[PDB]
Amino acid sequence: ALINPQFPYAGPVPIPGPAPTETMPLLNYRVEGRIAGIQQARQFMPFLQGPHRAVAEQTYHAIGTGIQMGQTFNQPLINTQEG
Amino acid sequence: DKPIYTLQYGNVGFVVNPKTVNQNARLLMGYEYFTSRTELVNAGTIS
Repeated sequence: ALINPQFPYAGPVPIPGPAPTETMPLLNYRVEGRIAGIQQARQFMPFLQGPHRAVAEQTYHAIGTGIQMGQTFNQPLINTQEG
Repeated sequence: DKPIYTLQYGNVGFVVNPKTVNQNARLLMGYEYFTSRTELVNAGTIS
C-alpha cells in the first residue's frame, strides 16, 4: 500500500455503506437417516480366490507287469590258453 | 532338433494364409510327437 499526501486514502470505508440484506442465516439442518434394507449373505462372481495354473507339470500313473522268461544261444567252448 | 513344445496350450501355431478358398476347404493336419505316459522296478516268479 501507498498513501499519498495531500491526496490521502480515505481512512476507512465509512458509515455511508448500504446494508443490503439481513439474509445471513443458515438454518441448521435437522435430519434422521435410515439405510435398512435386508442384506443377504452372498454375492455371485465368476471367480474369486483362485490362483489358476499358468502351466501344469507333466503328471502320470504307473504300471508294470510280467514274468522272467527267455530263449538263449551260448558261445562255443574254446581251448584254454594259460593257467 | 528343436521340437515345438509350448508349456501353455496354443503358444505356438501352424499358419496357412490361403490365396484362394473353394467350398468345403480344410486343412488335414498330421503330427509326430513325444509325450510322457509312468515306470516302477518289480516282478516275481516262483515255481
